[PDB]
Amino acid sequence: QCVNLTTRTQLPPAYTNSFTRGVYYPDKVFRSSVLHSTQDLFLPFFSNVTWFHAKRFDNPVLPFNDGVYFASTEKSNIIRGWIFGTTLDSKTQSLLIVNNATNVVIKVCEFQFCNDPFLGVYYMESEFRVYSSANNCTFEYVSQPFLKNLREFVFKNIDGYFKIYSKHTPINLVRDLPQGFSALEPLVDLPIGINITRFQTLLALHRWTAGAAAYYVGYLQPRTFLLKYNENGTITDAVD
Repeated sequence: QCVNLTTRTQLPPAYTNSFTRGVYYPDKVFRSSVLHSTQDLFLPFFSNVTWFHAKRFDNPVLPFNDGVYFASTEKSNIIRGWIFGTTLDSKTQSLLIVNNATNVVIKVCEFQFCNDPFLGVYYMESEFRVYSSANNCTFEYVSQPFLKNLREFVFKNIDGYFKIYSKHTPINLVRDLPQGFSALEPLVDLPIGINITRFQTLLALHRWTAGAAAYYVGYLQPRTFLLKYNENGTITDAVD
């Protein structure tokens, strides 16, 4: 494997604005209609969130500062997972997430991630061009797959736990993030306990066309929000 495609493309990043997005439930306790102020990692409102597009490749190693907010429209299922890790090489085991068509597999091993990892599709035949070798590891998780049907993901690595929050929303807006407030709900809390400082997304490439999609990467920062809870427990509004 390990085919290289990034010849010279070094276009400057395009910044959209994360108007009011990426606000999850930062607890496992149900709350009625009450004003509760939480002090946790959150994506600041109206922050400059980078805009990457499926076309022009755009699979850079993105720093995992304190947690990232991953939003992708991808009206066709082209996004396949993420390869969070510190070095993405030997001597440092890294976290890998992929869902094929009906099941998600999460592996944390000493992978040999290629310089341009991706997943091939043939008519849907899945081929792995992510890693060349994968051995000497302990963690293995499988469940229902995580995935214009906008979907947002927030990953955070705290106290040795890898926490994933997701919320799938159908949108009709043309290109950018929607206007409505949406509350993300956690999927899993994997006790991975590794050091994570960078990550990279995985696409589905045809035989090398890059389809037509885009993903949004914003970084969490420590902030104190005021979550407005509804009667059913849904966070209908929040302020910085």
